[PDB]
Amino acid sequence: NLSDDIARKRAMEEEMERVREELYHEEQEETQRQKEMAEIERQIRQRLEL
Amino acid sequence: MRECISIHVGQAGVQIGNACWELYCLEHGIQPDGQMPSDKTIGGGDDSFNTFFSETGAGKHVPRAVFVDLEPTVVDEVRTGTYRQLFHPEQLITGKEDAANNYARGHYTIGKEIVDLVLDRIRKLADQCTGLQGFLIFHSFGGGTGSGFASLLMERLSVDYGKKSKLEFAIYPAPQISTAVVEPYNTILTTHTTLEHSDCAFMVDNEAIYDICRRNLDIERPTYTNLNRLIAQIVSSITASLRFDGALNVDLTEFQTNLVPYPRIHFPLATYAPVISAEKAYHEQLSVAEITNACFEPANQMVKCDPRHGKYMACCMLYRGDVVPKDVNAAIATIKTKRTIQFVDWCPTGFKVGINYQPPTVVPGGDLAKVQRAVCMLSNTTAIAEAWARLDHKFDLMYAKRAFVHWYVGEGMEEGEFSEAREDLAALEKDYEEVGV
Amino acid sequence: MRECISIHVGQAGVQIGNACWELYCLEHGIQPDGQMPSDKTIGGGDDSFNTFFSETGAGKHVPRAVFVDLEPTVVDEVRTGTYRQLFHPEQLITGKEDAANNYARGHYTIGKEIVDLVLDRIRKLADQCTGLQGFLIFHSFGGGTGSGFASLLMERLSVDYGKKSKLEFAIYPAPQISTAVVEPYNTILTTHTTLEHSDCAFMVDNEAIYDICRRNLDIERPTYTNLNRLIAQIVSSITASLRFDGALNVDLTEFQTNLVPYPRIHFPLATYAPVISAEKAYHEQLSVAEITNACFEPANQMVKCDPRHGKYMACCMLYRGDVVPKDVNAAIATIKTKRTIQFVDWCPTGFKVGINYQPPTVVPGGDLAKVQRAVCMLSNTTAIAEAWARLDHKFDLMYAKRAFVHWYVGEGMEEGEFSEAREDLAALEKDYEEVGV
Amino acid sequence: KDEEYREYLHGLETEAEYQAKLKEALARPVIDKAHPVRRQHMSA
Amino acid sequence: MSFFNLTELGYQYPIRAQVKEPNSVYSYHLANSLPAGSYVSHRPETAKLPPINMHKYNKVIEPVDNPEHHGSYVKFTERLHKHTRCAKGPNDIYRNPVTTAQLPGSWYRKEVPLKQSEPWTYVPRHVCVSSEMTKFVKEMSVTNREFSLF
Amino acid sequence: LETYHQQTLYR
Amino acid sequence: MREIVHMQAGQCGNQIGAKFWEVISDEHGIDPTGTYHGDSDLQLERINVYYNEATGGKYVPRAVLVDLEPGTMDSVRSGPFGQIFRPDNFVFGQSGAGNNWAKGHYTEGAELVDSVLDVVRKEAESCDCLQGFQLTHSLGGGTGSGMGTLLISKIREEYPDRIMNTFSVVPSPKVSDTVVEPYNATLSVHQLVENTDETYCIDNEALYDICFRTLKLTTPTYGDLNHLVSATMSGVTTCLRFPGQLNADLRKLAVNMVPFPRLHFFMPGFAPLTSRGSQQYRALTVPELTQQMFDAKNMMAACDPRHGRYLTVAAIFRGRMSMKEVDEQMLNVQNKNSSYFVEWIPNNVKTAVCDIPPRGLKMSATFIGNSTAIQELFKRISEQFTAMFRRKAFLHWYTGEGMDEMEFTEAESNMNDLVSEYQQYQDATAE
Ligand SMILES: Nc1nc2c(ncn2[C@@H]2O[C@H](COP(=O)(O)OP(=O)(O)OP(=O)(O)O)[C@@H](O)[C@H]2O)c(=O)[nH]1
Ligand SMILES: Nc1nc2c(ncn2[C@@H]2O[C@H](COP(=O)(O)OP(=O)(O)OP(=O)(O)O)[C@@H](O)[C@H]2O)c(=O)[nH]1
Ligand SMILES: Nc1nc2c(ncn2[C@@H]2O[C@H](COP(=O)(O)OP(=O)(O)O)[C@@H](O)[C@H]2O)c(=O)[nH]1
Ligand SMILES: [Mg+2]
Ligand SMILES: [Mg+2]
Repeated sequence: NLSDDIARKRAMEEEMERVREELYHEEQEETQRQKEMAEIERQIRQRLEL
Repeated sequence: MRECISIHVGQAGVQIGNACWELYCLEHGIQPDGQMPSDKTIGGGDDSFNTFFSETGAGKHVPRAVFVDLEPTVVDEVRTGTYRQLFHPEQLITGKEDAANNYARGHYTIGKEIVDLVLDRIRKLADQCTGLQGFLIFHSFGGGTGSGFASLLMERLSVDYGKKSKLEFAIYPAPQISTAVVEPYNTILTTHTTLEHSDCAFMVDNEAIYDICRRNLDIERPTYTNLNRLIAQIVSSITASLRFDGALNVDLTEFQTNLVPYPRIHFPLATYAPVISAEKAYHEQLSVAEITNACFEPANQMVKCDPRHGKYMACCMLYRGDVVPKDVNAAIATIKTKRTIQFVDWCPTGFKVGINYQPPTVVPGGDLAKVQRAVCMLSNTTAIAEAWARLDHKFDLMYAKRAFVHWYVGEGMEEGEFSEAREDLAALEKDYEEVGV
Repeated sequence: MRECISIHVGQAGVQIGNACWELYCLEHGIQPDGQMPSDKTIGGGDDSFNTFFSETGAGKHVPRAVFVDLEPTVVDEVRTGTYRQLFHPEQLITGKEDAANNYARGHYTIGKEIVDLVLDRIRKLADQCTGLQGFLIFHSFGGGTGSGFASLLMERLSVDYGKKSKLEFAIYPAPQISTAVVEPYNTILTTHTTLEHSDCAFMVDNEAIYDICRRNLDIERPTYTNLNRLIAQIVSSITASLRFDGALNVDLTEFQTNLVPYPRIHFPLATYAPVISAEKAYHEQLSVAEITNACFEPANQMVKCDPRHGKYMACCMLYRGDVVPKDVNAAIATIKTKRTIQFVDWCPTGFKVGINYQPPTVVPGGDLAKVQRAVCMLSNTTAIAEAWARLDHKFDLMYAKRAFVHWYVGEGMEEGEFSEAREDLAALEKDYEEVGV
Repeated sequence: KDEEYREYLHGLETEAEYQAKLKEALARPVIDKAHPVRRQHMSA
Repeated sequence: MSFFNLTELGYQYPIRAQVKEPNSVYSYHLANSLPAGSYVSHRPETAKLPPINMHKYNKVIEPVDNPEHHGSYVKFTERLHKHTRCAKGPNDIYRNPVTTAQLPGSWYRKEVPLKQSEPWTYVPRHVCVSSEMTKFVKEMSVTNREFSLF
Repeated sequence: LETYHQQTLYR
Repeated sequence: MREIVHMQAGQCGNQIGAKFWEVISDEHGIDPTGTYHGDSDLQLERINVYYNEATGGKYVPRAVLVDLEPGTMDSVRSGPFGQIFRPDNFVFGQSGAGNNWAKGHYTEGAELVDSVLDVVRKEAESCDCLQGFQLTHSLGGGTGSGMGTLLISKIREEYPDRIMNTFSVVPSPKVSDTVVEPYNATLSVHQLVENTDETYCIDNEALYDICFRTLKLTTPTYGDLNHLVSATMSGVTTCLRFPGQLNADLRKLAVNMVPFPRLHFFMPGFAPLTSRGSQQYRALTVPELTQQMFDAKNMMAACDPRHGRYLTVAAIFRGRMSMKEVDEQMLNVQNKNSSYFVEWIPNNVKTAVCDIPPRGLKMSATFIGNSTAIQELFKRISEQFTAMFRRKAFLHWYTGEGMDEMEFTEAESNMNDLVSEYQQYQDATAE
């Protein structure tokens, strides 16, 4: 029982950190992906204004 | 009753303590918060936990440990982690600044300001305990706190406590593969001050732990977690004779008077060696002859050093589990009739054995398998002189051009004390050669 | 206590070992996960498994085999197949670079990189083995690992183990059916160096097993699975007297001293009967005389060559099932009074009879019929001079203008080894004709 | 003899699949590159 | 399809053909080409009668994350080095075997014993029981080496 | 073959 | 854990190997993005032979795209399975082709071979075993016969113990498309002779004859030829990637085929190759597969076998089949056609069998042969070269760009001696 308690705590901590860095990586990818359209919209607007 | 105080010094001592007190609590049944689990274990009475724990009356067991680290970044992990409600808060002592891999900084400037507090805590633990067996100082020669403050503690404590056996577990730097750069300086400085005060200094080398858990455990990516887990298994196999009832009980006084022939040769090698993964363990017998033959192998010494090119002083076998002394005697007889294992001429009787009925405890999330038999092999061997000579070579071709010396001089060390440390270790080499011839 | 170590080297050796350990597990009751179910059946203390299966005490049996190949593509299929949790994972020795069909490659450069680990595993397994009856070494003469590494392994074993029964099971090349191109080169090279190190050199010919499986198995398209199942039945019939009690038992020590007359003429031919299917087993009597007459038949020889143009030096007869000795004696007297089976003149007595009560155990999905009587006949005839003559006729024809020799001489083997092997096997042929005259 | 028949039906099903994809490719009325003048003419 | 659209010559997915639980399939709908408003002329290749309800033909295989290994050869390699064999066997993750090396051991059903599943394969074992002194010598000679009783 | 049979029954 | 490093160069090599990656990716169960979508472990045991794993489950291939002009790289990216190559091994020049072997070998080609070797060194000592290399190219261009030969020379010098093969789309008199093709082929065979381990030389006109014949392909274009070459590649290398009854890697094939060091010029072939109208009129069995193997219609390197004698011939079968049937067919072919085989080499057919068939076929086979008739193409290319170099053909480009005529004479001599070496064993008697 004492071993199973510690195993439960380690499993919960591992799951909580795994979901965490998954969120960080995927949010970073989302921000870069949005910046990709932002750059080309800036270029199109600059060309039209010029 | 048969209790022993555990001082952990430095990051390399604190992490070993974190991997060790977990195993102690899981072996003795105490929960991470210092309590018996839901008062269901309590049906009778026992003093098995009395060695490393002490009752506070109601339900609480505090450990006889003192965690010291000058930088406050690994002690706070203990003070905020799962084992927060186990340690007494005044035990987990920490400082403000860092020794910064400097023996002089850890021994003369920052070590001189917290030594009184840690000695007062040691005094309180000694007054609390009834009859002391000794101390276990878990540290690394390394650099910084583990070299300076550990040596300062073992000076100011050996002047205060009398003889009072002072076992010292030391993480020894590798032959080639080391972390810091002033590690030769710190090792040469700490061996001068940890020679007349230590009683038995168990060497552990990170390269040997990596190689052993890479070959036997099949772990291609090991770390300090596995390293300190194996060291925790070593200290459990050592202190199981004190804690639990066995056929032959071998305590600290047995360790000194059976492993220290002369009062300078007290640097043994600890090899815990029924180490095996959970996949290979189910396909093996793991019997007494196999586990004794595993220790007397150059690929299983837990210091990176071949015992074939050398001679044994004395040997200590510690068996745990359903092990019989007569298969033990058959194994020792086969070892003695074997030719590869070479002893000295002046020690015909060179074995001390301790049989214990307690099986090895298993930690969840670990890699060692649930075995029914364990053996810890403590060897005093002439072969450690090659490691001492390698550290002398590393010290010599840095002190030739005075590299990294102004740091120690500014922190407070005199220039010549390096030369007395080198002369002391050269005398240690001459002592090993004279006793090995 | 009688027990043997099986070394399966090469792709052919590993696949024969798979189809052989399947048969051993099926006839000893051990399930593929290694656990004997028992279930309190009619078994009353069975110990027949401890000739092939070690016993670590959990209910799990592990076999005494090493599956070695210098290419991972078949050892990995063993590791991922049905019999995955059976063998010791450190006894699935595999290499990195594939040794091509090249005796020099299998013997000299990359052969001497894994041989030490194989020897260490065999040393540990034989240290586990109490009384070692012998080694059963399974390979092919086609080349690479089965010809180079097998010869190197036998060269090392004959040095460090001594006079131990090294039974060998070779897949000899067919007269006209072939897969590789340098098979005469590899067979000529490996005969010269397995002549002085193998006690028995059992032959199996793929074309002969093909014609058997197409003629009396009624299998139009046989495969390596059927071939290795038949070889598995042959080797199980050979080795079952070590495991199951019989009326008169013969083991690996009487085995050689009854089969091999002279220290070079040690090339037995093993044939099995009945190899009939169930469709034709439903309409037969299957008496001992019938099965012996089927054994002594030119169309049933497995090393294919007509034995009517040869002399029988010795015949080892192995009977399994409800076999009484009077029918054995009557059948042997009948085939001795037959004028075709003529024995060599220095041999009025030339049969070694071994009776065993255990019948063959049918493998579901197999090809052989379940039978209550079986005879495995083991000839030592002079008809193998024809096979050696065909092998030399291929070898000198290939070597007459140095075809494929550049691979060997760039790998490291010198030019003189081909000539040495050719003269050695010519000496073997003149020994065969001077013993047949 | 059942598994060889299952192979035969998988062949026939892939024949039907190829015919359906071929009909869709005879459809898809844009023909690949479809130069932007023709593309905007078809769009408007 | 696949090889030159020769079609009726075997399986297009030779491994996925014999698998007990294959991967889930995605019935995709392609974004065609033209925008939401345009007239489409019936080309003289199709018919005024409707097209095939192309549901079993527009297919694409998406990966599944089994807990054995997460579709990753590197994790497969440290599992192989750790010698952790897979849980489900080749008799379970497949149908009747693909490779011919899986034929040794294809009759093994984990849930039922062989004797109960088919009774015609029962062979009564004839084994001699080991006596007391033979058991004594056998258990002692493993543990010790310098001891021998006649 | 269901959908084409609908127009087969239609005409 | 063996591996193969792919080193496609030139336009022809880039197109063929791109088709090869498309053929092998869905065979290993890899989508065009690069994510593993296979179900079993028979797919994901030997991914490392041709792929490297990246973080996120992506599997980049193990190819070094080599060229000297942009546009082939853009076509590779725009094609399907194009967004799977790493955009760092895309090494390419910015001046261009011109079918000049000097432009591919000595000048501005040679200032890019350093970058190619740097990429190959990264991608070679990135792993553990490094079994060998494949290179796909055409012997009729500046960036296929210059870059290819320079790469083979440098890498044979650097790693002189591995297996290292070329695929070599040879020229042809009919279907030629380039006038300096005899110059490039004769001047590059000189480098392929002493620096390769084996060359699987492939004829465009033979591929066209396959398309016109039994495939019955009305409009072949330049994709189905690369599909055929890719099928031969997969059939050759399938024994490294999948388990089999009898496995034989590239070094095993090299040992059991080439008897003497300057004889490694093999003739690829594939079976079955049927028509869509005849797909259901003949069962796919082992003897029919063997017959279509040994048919000259399925030979994609010209060289009609009847005008020559086979040396060592290897057949690599794929699919579930019986070794008895395979071996007796291999015996019966040799016994029936005893005239068209080497008398001083018995049993000269190297048989390999892999259990896993390719996609779309219940069984298949790959022919390679060290036939004597391969001297025909070298004879005709040497004939065109000696007809051109006689009255000083297109040569001012090569000489002003930096070669001497001694190189041309040396290449012609070192091709004619190879022709004589193959001609030697066409009528040599045993005893
Ligand atoms: N086995 C093991 N060794 C460690 C661990 N942490 C550090 N070490 C060893 O300690 C050496 C570095 O010296 P430290 O012990 O970290 O220095 P310190 O005692 O923390 O004192 P400072 O210099 O002030 O940091 C390294 O060479 C390591 O070998 C650990 O967690 N396990
Ligand atoms: N009876 C039988 N013979 C086999 C089997 N597999 C291969 N062979 C024989 O082996 C020959 C091919 O050489 P191999 O034995 O595979 O070569 P090897 O000893 O495994 O060494 P490598 O070259 O490294 O593969 C063929 O001619 C076959 O006759 C098998 O499963 N059963
Ligand atoms: N089989 C095949 N041949 C090709 C392909 N592309 C070009 N070729 C042939 O290559 C010859 C021209 O060589 P080229 O590829 O331009 O060489 P490069 O300039 O170095 O790339 C032509 O005669 C074509 O027949 C292809 O994709 N497949
Ligand atoms: Mg610190
Ligand atoms: Mg092999």
